[PDB]
Amino acid sequence: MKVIVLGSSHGGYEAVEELLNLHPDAEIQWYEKGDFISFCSCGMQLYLEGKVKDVNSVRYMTGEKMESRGVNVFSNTEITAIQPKEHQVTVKDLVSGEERVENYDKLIISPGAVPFELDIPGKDLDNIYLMRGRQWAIKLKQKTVDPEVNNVVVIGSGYIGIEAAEAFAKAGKKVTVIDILDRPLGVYLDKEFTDVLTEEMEANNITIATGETVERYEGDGRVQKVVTDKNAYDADLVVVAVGVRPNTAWLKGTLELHPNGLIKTDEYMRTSEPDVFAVGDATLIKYNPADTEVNIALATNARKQGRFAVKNLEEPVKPFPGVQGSSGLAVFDYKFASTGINEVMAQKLGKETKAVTVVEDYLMDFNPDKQKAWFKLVYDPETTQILGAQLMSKADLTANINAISLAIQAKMTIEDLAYADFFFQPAFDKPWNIINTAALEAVKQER
Ligand SMILES: Cc1cc2nc3c(=O)[nH]c(=O)nc-3n(C[C@H](O)[C@H](O)[C@H](O)COP(=O)(O)OP(=O)(O)OC[C@H]3O[C@@H](n4cnc5c(N)ncnc54)[C@H](O)[C@@H]3O)c2cc1C
Repeated sequence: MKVIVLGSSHGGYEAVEELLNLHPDAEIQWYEKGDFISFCSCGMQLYLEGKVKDVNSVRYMTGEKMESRGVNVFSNTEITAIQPKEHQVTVKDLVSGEERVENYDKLIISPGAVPFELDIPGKDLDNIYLMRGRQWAIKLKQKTVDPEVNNVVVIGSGYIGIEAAEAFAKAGKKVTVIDILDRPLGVYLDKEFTDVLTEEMEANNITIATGETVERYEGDGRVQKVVTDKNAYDADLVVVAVGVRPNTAWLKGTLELHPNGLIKTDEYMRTSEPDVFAVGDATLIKYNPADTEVNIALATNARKQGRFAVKNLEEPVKPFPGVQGSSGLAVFDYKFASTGINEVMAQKLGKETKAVTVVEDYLMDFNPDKQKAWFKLVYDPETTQILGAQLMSKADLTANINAISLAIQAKMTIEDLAYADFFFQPAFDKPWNIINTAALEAVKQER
């Protein structure tokens, strides 16, 4: 059985892992059009802030290691096209230019996504950078120590834009974050959380310009100004972190795609064509909080889908369990995590929700280490089932969101969580911990 896997990132990598323990017998070919196998863009912030010194160590696999395991790894080789009926792909060796046709029994593709660029006047003057991959990591890092870079503008105020803004603010640059949306990180957190984070970012000389449409980049050869509908901002460097586009234009006509370019797949990761499976950022995933499919471009999702494609390689025997959209990040001193439905998610899906927010010290009054923590519990107004939660503190309490993720999947209610058995010891928490306290408040709100 010959399986070809496209992509050495999170989705393609886990497919090769699961093939190795479920089908040791197979002839496995792993293709990667780039130069470097399994670079983790996840570690870009640690590298840009100097926590990791060697960019080449920000990876989780090497080709040599997989070859030792019997996998045929092909870096610098691109899969140019798929011929689904005759079960062939044409591949192009990018160093020699030679093209060849390769046959397969099963094909698992994890083609990913590409940074969305703004197509505006000035589109690419020099020093308009993107943030994905090893090459962009290296160039961004060189700009961190460049004395000519004083003002950097990042467009986009999501996860990636706020990581870039923090990295350049910590390198001593003046940062402006510009976005059409009204709150940074709105997709992940609600207003009571982003209000605290906005103050924290402004205390570290990041200006946040929300509700503005970028119209053109101005500059002579290299960028010098970013002008929006409302303002003009000096810029020595722009980091565009507006979003991501699925890498699927080459598949139009070969596989069925949604209007937005995402590949159509079912709960067994099968595409519209026999024996080709698709995984990762280029696909939708079952979202349990709202029982619908949503595109949630996270490493966790791609890795789980990759293993489920291999489990269903021969028979559609194992439907995907679904996910809650769990994410987490530290922004300067604050560590936050969220899962499930929040306000922006409820608006997009047309879902009605209720919520309680508790803001108090997470340790008992007599313990001098006590600090404030914010916890918001989102639940269904009719059934009182748990739909989502968001937590933030300067203390790391983020692992508690893992219990909420399971609670949503298990369809537990506010009453279940109010009396759920969580340990108490006064160096770690209160007798009713952060989850118990918010759920107890929700029970009182529904009495
Ligand atoms: C800055 C940054 C930070 C992030 N941090 C986190 C985080 O901390 N936590 C989290 O869960 N997620 C994080 N993510 C998201 C996560 O990285 C993605 O969800 C994940 O990488 C998607 O994996 P993928 O395999 O679907 O696609 P991609 O990562 O986009 O990889 C696709 C791979 O396949 C290759 N390829 C594409 N076409 C071809 C072809 N035709 N032939 C051969 N090879 C090809 C590409 O070169 C690429 O290497 C982050 C993303 C970024 C950009």
